Amino acid sequence: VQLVESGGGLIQPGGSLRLSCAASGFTVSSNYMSWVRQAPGKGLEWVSVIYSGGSTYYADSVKGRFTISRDNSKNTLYLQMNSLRAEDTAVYYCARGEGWELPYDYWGQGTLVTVSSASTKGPSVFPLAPGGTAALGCLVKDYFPEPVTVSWNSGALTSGVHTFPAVLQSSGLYSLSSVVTVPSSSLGTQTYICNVNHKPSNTKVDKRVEP
Amino acid sequence: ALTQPPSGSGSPGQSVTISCTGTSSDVGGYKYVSWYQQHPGKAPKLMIYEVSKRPSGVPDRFSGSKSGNTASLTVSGLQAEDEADYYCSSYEGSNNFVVFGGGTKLTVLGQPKAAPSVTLFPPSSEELQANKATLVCLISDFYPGAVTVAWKADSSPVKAGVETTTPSKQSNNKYAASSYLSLTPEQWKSHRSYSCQVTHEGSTVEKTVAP
Repeated sequence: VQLVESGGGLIQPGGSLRLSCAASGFTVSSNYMSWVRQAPGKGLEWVSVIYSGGSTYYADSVKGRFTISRDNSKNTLYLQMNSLRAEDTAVYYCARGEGWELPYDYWGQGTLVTVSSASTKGPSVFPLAPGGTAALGCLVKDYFPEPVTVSWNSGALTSGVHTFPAVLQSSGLYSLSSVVTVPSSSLGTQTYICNVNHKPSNTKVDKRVEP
Repeated sequence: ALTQPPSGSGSPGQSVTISCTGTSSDVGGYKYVSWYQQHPGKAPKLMIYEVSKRPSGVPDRFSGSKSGNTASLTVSGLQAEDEADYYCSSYEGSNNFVVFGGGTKLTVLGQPKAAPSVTLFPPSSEELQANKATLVCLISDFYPGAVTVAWKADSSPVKAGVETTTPSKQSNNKYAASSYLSLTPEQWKSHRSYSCQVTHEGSTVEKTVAP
């Protein structure tokens, strides 16, 4: 059984977003499926359910705004979310079952929905640098929204890489850092490039780090 | 609402019991109590359903019960991997209304103490040319998760312009955190040095950088 979600993103209050949950290993059209959400740093909240015969139910806080449905030929579950509010910001999970007679044994991986009028802002990337060893890094500064991911040398360098959790600044923008320790002899012999991917702004920044 | 204590703790090999209290309308009224285990960054995992039933693959040392309006989850033979947030859920008897408790964070005592590694970076040339300056203090590989970060200009404490993350466990099951100090270019160039000092379990680590 596999459940693979997509569709999350940043949306302004009052806007609309459609989430998808692609399933395999069972038939969505003959099963019970639910949406459950988890607000940042908080607990789980049931959102909606669709029964095997097509009956639907919703939590009171989303009724009239959210609609659950499914596409039998695409074996996919959807959540149409209209008139979004800041209170709807959460990771949304799809799960097979209805939460009581059919408990949530199988879950999707979650998709992040951020409801805010703040602008999307791509990061500014700065180098972190000084025989022996050298700690090299990149400072990924002032971006929004999450997530940013960092690769090194287009993914070919993984050993010794540590990318730290982001900090939320008082400005409301995020920053994070990624670091790798290398032999100082390899500087000027080899090239170290951090690849900073910010899918919310469709941008990747490649910064060569050299003392 | 389902009421769960926010925190629980036990030492390895022992037992712990987590409670979840509600009303005759949910826990006391039906046999539809479920328990979920959630690790940070992961979807919840079903541990118990219909009060006391275990799904396939869930070890026998997890057991569920209820008495009156209170449901209980017992973990015997506690192991480090049981460290997680545990959520109880119940059906409320109407319109598929499934409620979750607030979750109980279970800590397993006895993991070895580990001192933090600290790397401190000065501001980059390109950031200084943008009329900005950030010092970056990266803290990793420590246990337990509580650290105190102090920034110093020369020997004098600096509290303004500091942003520090909440420590979180990395893949090695030890904690990492970072601290960022914002300075003007003039402050950076006009002091002999800046230091990041990290205090942890009565021991101190400090690094120093200079223009």
